[PDB]
Amino acid sequence: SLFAPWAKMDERNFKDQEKEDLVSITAPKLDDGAREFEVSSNEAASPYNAAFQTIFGSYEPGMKTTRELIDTYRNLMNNYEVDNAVSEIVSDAIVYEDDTEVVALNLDKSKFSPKIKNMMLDEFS
Amino acid sequence: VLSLFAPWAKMDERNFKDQEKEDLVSITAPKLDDGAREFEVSSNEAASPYNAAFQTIFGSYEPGMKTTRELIDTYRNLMNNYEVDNAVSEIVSDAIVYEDDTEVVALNLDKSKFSPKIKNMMLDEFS
Amino acid sequence: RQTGRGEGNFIIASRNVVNVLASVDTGISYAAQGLATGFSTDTTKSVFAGVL
Repeated sequence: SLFAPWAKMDERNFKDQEKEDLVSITAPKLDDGAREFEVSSNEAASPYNAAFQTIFGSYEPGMKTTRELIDTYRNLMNNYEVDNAVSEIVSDAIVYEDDTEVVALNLDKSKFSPKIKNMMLDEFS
Repeated sequence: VLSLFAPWAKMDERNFKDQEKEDLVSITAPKLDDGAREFEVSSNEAASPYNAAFQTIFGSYEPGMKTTRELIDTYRNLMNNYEVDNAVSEIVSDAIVYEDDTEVVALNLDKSKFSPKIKNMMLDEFS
Repeated sequence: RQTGRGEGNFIIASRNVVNVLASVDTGISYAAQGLATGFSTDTTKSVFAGVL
C-alpha cells in the first residue's frame, strides 16, 4: 500500500477506460511495450490460474532477455573504442557550457494564462 | 565511539534527525545512486546501537577490500608504463592549470548570495 | 564499600542471565517483560549488549 495514493489515480484511469466505448477491437492496444497477460473478467472466475502460469512461465526464462542485454550492453560499453561512441553521443546529446541553458521547458503555444506558464516553469526547475 | 570524531558524529546525528522527520517513505529501493556500498542492518525498528554497528562495519569491510586493493594497485602499475603515465600527465596538466602570476581554482560568487560581507569572507576561507 | 572509588559499573554474565536482563525493564516501574530489545545478545556479533 506504499503507493496506494498513486493507485487511486491509476484505478480511476483504468476505470475510465472500462467506461470508455473503445470496443469491438480484435487487435491488441499494443504499440510498443510490456509483456502481455490475458485473463477473462467473468466476475474474476480464474485470473489466478492464469496469473500463476504467467508468473512461472516468465520465471522459466527468468527475464534473461533483459538481464543478458543489460549486462551485455555494460560489457560492451566497458570496452575501448566503444565507450567513445557512447560518451560522444551523450556529450552531443546533453550539452553544458559556461553558465548556459540546459534542457528547458518552452511554453510558446497558447496557454490558459501566463500564471500557469510560471507555475509550470517553476515545476520544471 | 572514538573521540577523534566527536563533532562529526554530532553533525551526522543532526542530518539523520532531519531525514527521520521527512516523508521519504514508500521506498522500494534505498535512495542511493553511486559511491558507497550499502548493507542491510538489524533495524531494530530503527535502532542500531553503536555496539551493533561495530560488527556491522566488520561485516561490510571484509567482503570486498581485496577488490579495491587489486584495482588500485593495478592502476598504479599502469601509471608506471610507457605512454600511459603521459596520458595522465597531459590530463593533469590541463585539469590543473597553474601558471606565473595566475590564480588557482577560486570561489566565484557572481550569482546572488546573502551578502557581499559574507562573500568576501567565503572567498578568504576558500583561499 | 570495599574500595570507596565508586560503585560497580559493569556486569559480565552467562547468556541466560543476560536473556533475563535484556528482556525486562530496569526502570523503576510497575512491571515489564518481553522479547529482548535494546540489548544485543547475539554473541556472534558482539560481547557487549548494552547498559542496564
